[PDB]
Amino acid sequence: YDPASLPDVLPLYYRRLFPFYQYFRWLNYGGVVKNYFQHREFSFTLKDDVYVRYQSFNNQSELEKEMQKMCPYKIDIGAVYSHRPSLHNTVKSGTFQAQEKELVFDIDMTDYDDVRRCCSSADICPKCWTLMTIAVRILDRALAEDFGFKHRLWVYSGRRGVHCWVCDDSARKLSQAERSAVAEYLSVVKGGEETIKKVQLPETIHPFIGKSLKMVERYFEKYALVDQDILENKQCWDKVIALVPEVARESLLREFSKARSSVERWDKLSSCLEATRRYSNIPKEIMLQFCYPRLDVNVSKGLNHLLKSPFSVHPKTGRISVPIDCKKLDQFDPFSVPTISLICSELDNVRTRDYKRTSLAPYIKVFEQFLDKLDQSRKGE
Amino acid sequence: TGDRKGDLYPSSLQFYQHPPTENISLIEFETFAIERLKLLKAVENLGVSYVKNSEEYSKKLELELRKLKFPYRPLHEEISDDVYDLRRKDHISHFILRLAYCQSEDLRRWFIQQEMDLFKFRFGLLTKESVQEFLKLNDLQYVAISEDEKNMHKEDLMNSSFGLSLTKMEDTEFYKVPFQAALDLVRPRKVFLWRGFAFIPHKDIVSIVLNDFRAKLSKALALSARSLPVVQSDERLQPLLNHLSHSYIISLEQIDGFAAKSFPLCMRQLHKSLRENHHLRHGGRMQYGLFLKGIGLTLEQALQFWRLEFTKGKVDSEKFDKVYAYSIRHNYGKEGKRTDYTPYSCMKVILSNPPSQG
Amino acid sequence: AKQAGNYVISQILSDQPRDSIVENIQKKLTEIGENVTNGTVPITQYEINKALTKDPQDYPDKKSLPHVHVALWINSQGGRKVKAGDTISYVICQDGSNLSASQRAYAQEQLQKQENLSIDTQYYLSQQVHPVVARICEPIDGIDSALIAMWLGLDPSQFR
DNA sequence: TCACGCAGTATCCTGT
RNA sequence: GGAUACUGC
Ligand code: SF4
Ligand SMILES: [Mg+2]
Ligand SMILES: [Zn+2]
Repeated sequence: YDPASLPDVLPLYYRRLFPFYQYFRWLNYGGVVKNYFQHREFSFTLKDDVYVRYQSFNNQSELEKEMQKMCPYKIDIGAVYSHRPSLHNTVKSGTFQAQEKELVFDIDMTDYDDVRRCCSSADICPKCWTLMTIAVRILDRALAEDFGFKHRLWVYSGRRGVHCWVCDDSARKLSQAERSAVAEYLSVVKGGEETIKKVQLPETIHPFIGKSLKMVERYFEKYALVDQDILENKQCWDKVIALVPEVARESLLREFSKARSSVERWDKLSSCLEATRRYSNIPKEIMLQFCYPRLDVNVSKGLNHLLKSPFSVHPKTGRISVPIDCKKLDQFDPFSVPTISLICSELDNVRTRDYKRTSLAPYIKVFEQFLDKLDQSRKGE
Repeated sequence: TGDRKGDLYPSSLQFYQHPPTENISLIEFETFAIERLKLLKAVENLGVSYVKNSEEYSKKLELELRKLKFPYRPLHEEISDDVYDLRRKDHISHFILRLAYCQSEDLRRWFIQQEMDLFKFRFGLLTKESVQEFLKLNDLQYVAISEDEKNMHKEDLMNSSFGLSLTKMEDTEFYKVPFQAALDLVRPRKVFLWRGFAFIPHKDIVSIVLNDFRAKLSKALALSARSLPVVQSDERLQPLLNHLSHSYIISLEQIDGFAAKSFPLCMRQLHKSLRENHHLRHGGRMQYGLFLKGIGLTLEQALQFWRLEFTKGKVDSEKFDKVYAYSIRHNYGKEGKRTDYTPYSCMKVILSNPPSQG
Repeated sequence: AKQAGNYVISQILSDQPRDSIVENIQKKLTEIGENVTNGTVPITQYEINKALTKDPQDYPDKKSLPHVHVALWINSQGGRKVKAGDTISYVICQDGSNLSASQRAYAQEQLQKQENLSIDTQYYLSQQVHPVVARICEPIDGIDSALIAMWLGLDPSQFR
């Protein structure tokens, strides 16, 4: 993909591929609340990194128009305000307030850098994507069981991670404090680059942590012991040794000198820890420190946060921010995600059904199913 | 159910929600009112003297309830006529006392307290069966989580609440609250969340019941105070209700004495002028008020003294509360910056505002 | 408060039987109480307006005088300044400062902006509605301060 | 270079 | 004692 080719393709996509009808269905939420779509904030990033916010639109036609006119490189969705953002200058000071917004989570592979060995920075590979695969299951289950949020849209971020939009009416009316509470409840791996032991579970395992460890276990052997090989050599297993009390460290080292496979080393570590009881949760702390999602509480706490819009185009990879089907999560491949160049090649190879002829169709289908569920909830209620 | 009974009084305990509709006699009215006043005064005295969980408290309260013939124990026999009578007593007397104890906030609080105490005692005497019956008749629908759902999430609840033992947990009942209200609990992950509801722990159930009761009762008292003009016109019931609370069933005066000996000459002069003219200019007011605060005159005592002294100066009684009450409160650090202003020091008095004529 | 009082006056000066009048008054007051407790009343109705005789700086009680405080804040902001004769509108809010109401004044915009300020319902029910109503009901038999407070949800204690 | 009078009600404060 | 408001005519 040639990023110099981005300015050539962006218009066509925004003209014949961007799913505006479903997009308006989403952000309009069945028209129940008046001025809901009209008070939504958008922000655009144009060529040469020119940023504009407090953009609002009257209806789908105005949005389609101004978007096709601007051809933005980035589209971010923001809060629904007390008035129309376009007229925020006209609103008396203090009377312009963000009132409702989806509850959103951003999981970014870059935040896992201190604990992955295959890639670094913005590089991803099939060996590390399983971490995202774990996160979506660990988090989404909580959101479906502990909090009872029923309408959850998971979206690929385009490069390094995934976003989650929780759109239940209750989740859209949550205050800042309630959002911060939700984020802290879901958050376990606490600390920066200056801390080595980032998980310190108490004697009692809270049911949520038990279910997160249960989800982790299913994948741990493949991710950590086979793929990541977190015990390949001394430079790496020294870390895991650094994560357990010194008392057994020596006892482990000799054992790790006689083990040929990291699965064997894990068995040995588990046996040694079991023999050594307050430390019976130490293996769980290691698993969490290598597998549990990291959440930027600043992303989810603030109501006025602008997050990458679904079906955006990644300025560098060119991939489309496509929704991820929860059931088919295990089959999701971030490298097969349609790029803008591929879908423009597909478009120029054959009115409201043009996208069905591209590789974008199944993802718009997943989005349509999610919107159908939202409509059913709006009606039934 | 002899002659004119019904299902109007199912259970002994009640929330006193529905006012009585009967036509009773004046003698019955007075007897019921006085009897419940005796019961509530006994409750208050026993609460002051003993710990409400003490066995002495229970024994004495049972003795009083038996002496005044109020419902306190259940009976797994049926609704016997005598029992019905007792319950009727309780129901009418309560509302009569409401009419007596809604005029002033103080009174209201007192009433509420006594009623709550009595209710707690009675709940403490309810067998589990009876307890459930009560919880059903009032649509409280506590199985508050059910027992079956509690067993359903037994392990989750056990791991949720810190330091909760298996059997002790079996002895406890939880409540279901929207998670938006348990922010401080959920945030550090010390309460289980299931389907958007937190299961918050509370022997404890009585507490919840009492909370509900108190809410209701406060509301009722407000309404009664709002419906007072209709009753004041009934002379028959005015002597009773207006005075039921007063029904048999350092001192300001010594300040003058102190002025003879202990008061320094400054305060002696100020007091002499005050008693001569029943009025002091601002400087005298400040100085004397601070001094009387220093000797120990409490805010109520100082307010009473100043009110009584100034009222004789041919000024409206309401004018005092309008003007000088704030100054008196401020001298005691009750308003404004709310500072416990110290009494003037001799250096301040000498170097304070220079007195002039008058 | 003004509106409440107006309603009360409309009830007092009518020809309805006095008892009914009182009943209606009670109802309205309770309604107001609820509307405050649930925070349904429009924010515009919580404002108090006061004029400045001097410039904001000349007042030596920048803390004790609420309107002056608000004026100072406005002059500290980056907009048109407020001078003698210019009316200022302020609201009384909660911030956790535990100070007197006179020191907790804030501009309406500020309340709409900051995430720590909320309207001090108590104050408005205790020192704005209750006084006015009481003074309007003083010569009317059957209504006294205590009762009014009760109807608003306030504690009726400190009111031969 | 300025700016009408007076009678009356309501609220709030007095540390260095 | 002082200070801040704004009604009446
Ligand atoms: S001010 Fe002090 S010195 Fe003077 S009369 Fe009073 S107590 Fe005595
Ligand atoms: Mg005076
Ligand atoms: Zn990788």
